[PDB]
Amino acid sequence: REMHGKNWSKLCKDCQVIDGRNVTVTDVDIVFSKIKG
Amino acid sequence: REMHGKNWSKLCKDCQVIDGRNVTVTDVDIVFSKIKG
Amino acid sequence: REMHGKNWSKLCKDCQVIDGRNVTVTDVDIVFSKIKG
Amino acid sequence: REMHGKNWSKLCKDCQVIDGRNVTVTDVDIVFSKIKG
Amino acid sequence: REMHGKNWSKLCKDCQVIDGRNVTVTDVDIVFSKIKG
Amino acid sequence: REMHGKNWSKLCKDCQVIDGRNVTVTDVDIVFSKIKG
Repeated sequence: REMHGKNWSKLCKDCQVIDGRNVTVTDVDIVFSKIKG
Repeated sequence: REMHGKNWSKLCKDCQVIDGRNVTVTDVDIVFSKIKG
Repeated sequence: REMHGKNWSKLCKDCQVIDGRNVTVTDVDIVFSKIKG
Repeated sequence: REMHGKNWSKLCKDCQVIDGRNVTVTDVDIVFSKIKG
Repeated sequence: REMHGKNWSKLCKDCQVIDGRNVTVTDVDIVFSKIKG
Repeated sequence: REMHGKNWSKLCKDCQVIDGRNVTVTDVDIVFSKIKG
């Protein structure tokens, strides 16, 4: 709940990422899904 | 709930990202979905 | 709820992003969706 | 030297092609080059 | 030297192709080169 | 020198191809080269 990230960093919570230089997604139904109740 | 990110950083909460230099998405049904109740 | 991001940063909450230099999206049904109840 | 191609065809000589439905080229120096002497 | 290709065909000579539905080229120096003397 | 290819075919001579549905090329120096003398 207190995130402190200095030069050139990366942090997350509950995150979903596809980090990276050359990214390619093809021929997909769904990429990100969430549900609650 | 208190995020402190100095020069050249990245932080998130509940985030969903596709970070990156050359990004390509093709032939997709859905890319981001959320539901609550 | 208190986000403090100095020079050249990125932060978010509940965010959904497609950050990146060369971005291309093609032949898609939906890109961003949300629902509540 | 005599090419006869009926409905819905493709033919070539000395050809260089990038045929196709969804085409994407990115971050390239050269795509087509020829030299003679 | 006499090519006869009926409906829905493909033929070539000396050809160089990248046929196909979803085509992606990225981060390349050269894609097609020829030299003679 | 006489190529006869009916519906839904493929033929070539001296050809160089990358046929196929989902094609991806990445981080390449050269893809096609020829030399003569």
